[PDB]
Amino acid sequence: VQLVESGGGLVQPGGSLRLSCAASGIIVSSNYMSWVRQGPGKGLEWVSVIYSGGSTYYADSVKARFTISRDNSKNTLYLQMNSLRAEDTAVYYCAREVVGSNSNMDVWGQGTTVTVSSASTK
Amino acid sequence: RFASVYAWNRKRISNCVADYSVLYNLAPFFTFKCYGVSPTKLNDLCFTNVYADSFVIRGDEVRQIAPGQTGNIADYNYKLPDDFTGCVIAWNSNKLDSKVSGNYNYLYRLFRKSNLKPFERDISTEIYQAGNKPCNGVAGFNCYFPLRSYSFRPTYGVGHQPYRVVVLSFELLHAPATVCGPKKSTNLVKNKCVNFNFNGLKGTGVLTESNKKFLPFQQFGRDIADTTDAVRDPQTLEILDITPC
Amino acid sequence: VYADSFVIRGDEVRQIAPGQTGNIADYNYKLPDDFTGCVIAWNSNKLDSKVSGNYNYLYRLFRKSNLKPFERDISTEIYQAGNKPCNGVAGFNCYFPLRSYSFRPTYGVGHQPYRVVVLSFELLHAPATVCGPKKSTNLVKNKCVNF
Amino acid sequence: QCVNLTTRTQLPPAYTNSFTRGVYYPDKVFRSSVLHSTQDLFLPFFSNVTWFHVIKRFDNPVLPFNDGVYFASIEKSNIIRGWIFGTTLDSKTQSLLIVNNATNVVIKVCEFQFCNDPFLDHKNNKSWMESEFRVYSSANNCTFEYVSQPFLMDLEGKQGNFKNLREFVFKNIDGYFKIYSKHTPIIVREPEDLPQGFSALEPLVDLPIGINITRFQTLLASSSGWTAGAAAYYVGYLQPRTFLLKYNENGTITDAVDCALDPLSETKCTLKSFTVEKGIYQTSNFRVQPTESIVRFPNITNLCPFDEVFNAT
Amino acid sequence: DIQMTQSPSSLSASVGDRVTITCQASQDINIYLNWYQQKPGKAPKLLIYDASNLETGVPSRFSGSGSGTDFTFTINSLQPEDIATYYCQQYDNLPRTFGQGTKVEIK
Ligand SMILES: *[C@@H]1O[C@H](CO)[C@@H](O)[C@H](O)[C@H]1NC(C)=O
Ligand SMILES: *[C@@H]1O[C@H](CO)[C@@H](O)[C@H](O)[C@H]1NC(C)=O
Ligand SMILES: *[C@@H]1O[C@H](CO)[C@@H](O)[C@H](O)[C@H]1NC(C)=O
Ligand SMILES: *[C@@H]1O[C@H](CO)[C@@H](O)[C@H](O)[C@H]1NC(C)=O
Ligand SMILES: *[C@@H]1O[C@H](CO)[C@@H](O)[C@H](O)[C@H]1NC(C)=O
Ligand SMILES: *[C@@H]1O[C@H](CO)[C@@H](O)[C@H](O)[C@H]1NC(C)=O
Repeated sequence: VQLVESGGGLVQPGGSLRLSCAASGIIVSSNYMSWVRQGPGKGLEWVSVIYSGGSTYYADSVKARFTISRDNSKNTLYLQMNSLRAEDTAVYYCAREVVGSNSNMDVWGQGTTVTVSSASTK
Repeated sequence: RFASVYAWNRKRISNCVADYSVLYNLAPFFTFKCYGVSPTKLNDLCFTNVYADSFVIRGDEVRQIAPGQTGNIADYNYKLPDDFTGCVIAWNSNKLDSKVSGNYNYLYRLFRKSNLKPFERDISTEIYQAGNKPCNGVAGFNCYFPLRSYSFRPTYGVGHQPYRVVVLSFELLHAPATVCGPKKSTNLVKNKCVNFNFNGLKGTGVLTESNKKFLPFQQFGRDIADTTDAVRDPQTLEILDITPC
Repeated sequence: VYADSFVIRGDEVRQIAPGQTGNIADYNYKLPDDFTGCVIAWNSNKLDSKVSGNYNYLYRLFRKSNLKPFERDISTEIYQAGNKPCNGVAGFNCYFPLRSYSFRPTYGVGHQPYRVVVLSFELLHAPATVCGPKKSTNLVKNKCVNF
Repeated sequence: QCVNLTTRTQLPPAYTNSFTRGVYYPDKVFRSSVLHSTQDLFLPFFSNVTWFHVIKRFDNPVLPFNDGVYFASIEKSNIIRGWIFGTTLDSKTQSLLIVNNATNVVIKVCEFQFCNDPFLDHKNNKSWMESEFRVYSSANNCTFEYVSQPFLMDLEGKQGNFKNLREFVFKNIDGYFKIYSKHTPIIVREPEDLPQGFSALEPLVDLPIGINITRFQTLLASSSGWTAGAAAYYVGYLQPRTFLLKYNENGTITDAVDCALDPLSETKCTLKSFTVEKGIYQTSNFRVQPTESIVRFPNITNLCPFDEVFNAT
Repeated sequence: DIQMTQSPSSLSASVGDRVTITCQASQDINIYLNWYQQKPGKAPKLLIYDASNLETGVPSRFSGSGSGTDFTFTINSLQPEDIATYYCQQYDNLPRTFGQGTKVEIK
């Protein structure tokens, strides 16, 4: 029931990579997935959420820029960006929503500290 | 007690009249937020097979019941078509539905994990199993009961109070039509010029007491020139003659 | 030339045209049957609809009688639904005449605020003050010309 | 709950002629002393109609329905009870049922699974009894329920001496279903080939079903054994025609004349009068109907390159 | 959007003493509200469910209560393994919003 990280590397502004977070047997399509954003020195920010019915709700700050989908059998959630403006030097925490109404299920997942900058690796 | 969210109570009203002024009378002045037809013309524009529902939800979902928007009640419990004709009616029910001790008789489906087509009811009372582990049991981990309850304590504010919504809808598929509401019965006028209107007859003239003898079924009356000249009063069943002025 | 201007909901833009029934075309703004002019309508969702909801635009819903063409009514008094006196109350059968929209971006295309500007003018009766850019020319007498 | 009664001693149905029966009130208009020319569905004058006799010998087959049906029954013992209308009658499509109770007439628009031989008579041999009301397996999807005043009838069963003739006309149009009814007493003449004369049909019921109708079957009234009096009922079909109707001084139809039966009837119809004078009258021209149809087209088989235009790189 | 605010930013003075950490919301919200506990550099964890429940494994002394746009919680005992940040989060009212951040540190 644990979560598997998948991501890394350095990218330039205007480019996007293939964000993925895998599951250890928990269904990803017939469930409630969600990713959030954590910054150095600043607090958490909600990024996106997908319901079991295919309804995608994400923050208006990234309107018409993120595409998210749950794999049919790989148990891995996928997302792709569009038109990075270089403010998302972040760590992306993948998970599912913590509780619908009342449950003891509270598992989380690790995230990769991705960075976006014009200067490449030095 | 209205039906809960999981089973929206069906009620196919037919073979009657149209009256919605009492709906204005139920609650203090509000807005219908009506989608299909403008509210002022619901008394008119009569159709067949008026289609009514009844269920109680929270305040937030009242504005979220609109077609096109998804969620949990609008997605996993009750969804509307994109060509939905008709519109919803909502009012506050703090004084009736809400209970000081906490009324938990109203429950909703939060776990269904399947998109709902418009206009169908699903009753999945059985527990669901998730995580690629066969649960098949009762009160187990990763075995979530899909039916959970609202809380309607009266101390809460607007947005969480119970709202009783009656989603009317109309369909028109050939048919002779059976639901329509008349109104505005007026006083009859004798020996004066009148713009009369009897049973859908439009004309002008002066109405006087007549002498001809009709049949139990015949209503109108026509002269040689093929024009209406005798009309039977719909309410009190005598015969009035029409004369030019 | 004259220029009436207002904002209405999308589904009601059909009622503006000459001779139609409903709340807007009978209680708020009625064009004469014999209209002579134009009508304009362009979606203004971003300009005129606040995200939280703007209540500056109001419409009259209950009124005793209709509106004669091009007539304005700014009165706001309780309207008696029944035989019962209303000395001014919010209770039984006594209701406020006019109500306000709550325009929001999330609403459907039919519920977003359009904008209406109705140009009204009259022709061929009197001296004209405003008209077309067409440049003038010389004047000729006693010669068959196209004037 | 029914059983396969069978034991049907079927005989060819009789053929008689309807002199002038089957004229009803077209519309709800009051007219006095006028000749009105109308165009509607009517039973043609001097038309062939089917006679069914029940005595032993039983007669109740399913019959086609189209453009309305004229039903007649000559009886003294009031044995005919109901009618069944539908298109499949297999608990798949909704069906209509007309049935008279002792003090009710009731109208059933619902999904029925009807029995092979609907009947309630056959009790105690000669004795009657409308038992086995469950001619349908179950009422799955019911839409229209109605109750009103039943029709006139006489108690018990009298053999012979038919003194009551009941005429009904059933017409489906624009979803509406209309039943017009008429009753006449004392028929001393032997019940064959219908009585002679004219009698209008007052409207009785109009009702909004809007369902399909293609065929109907009549309903006649320890599941075997029936030794009772005779019964005769006649059926006829309607075709769209034009009639000329004479309203009397009180607004009751008194004499109707056809328009497409005889040249004399045709000229009576044309002149809007019931009598003609010595002369020559032009009624209508004649023209040969088409025999068949032919089409001539080129012989092309290759498909057009719409795809290339609409799927260009 | 709900303006998510909390005044007591840094309760670093308390070492095993009374803690008055709390959060506020602009609009009126019900108990559909919880918190996360996040050690620097790894994924957060849950302690309270629906503002009235408790995590499966945590000390029993944790008790929080709040209604009417005001949520309060106390941790009177400061065990050394709780030296991290605490975050407030209201949900079920889109968009889902997070608190700016609270600091606690032992001396
Ligand atoms: C008559 O027999 C046939 C064939 O056995 C059967 O399908 C039908 O249901 C029977 N009818 C009744 C009324 O039992
Ligand atoms: C009408 O019935 C008579 C009597 O059986 C028969 O001789 C005649 O052929 C029938 N005509 C038609 C058109 O069926
Ligand atoms: C007639 O209908 C009424 C109402 O359903 C019922 O009470 C009564 O028993 C019926 N009588 C007969 C003879 O069908
Ligand atoms: C008809 O016969 C059945 C059984 O043969 C009997 O139960 C019933 O009473 C009889 N009916 C009458 C009216 O005698
Ligand atoms: C019944 O009538 C409707 C009306 O159009 C038609 O669509 C349908 O095919 C009909 N069904 C049958 C079985 O005749
Ligand atoms: C163009 O190609 C697609 C994919 O094969 C096909 O579905 C479509 O029908 C084609 N266009 C036309 C006009 O056939």
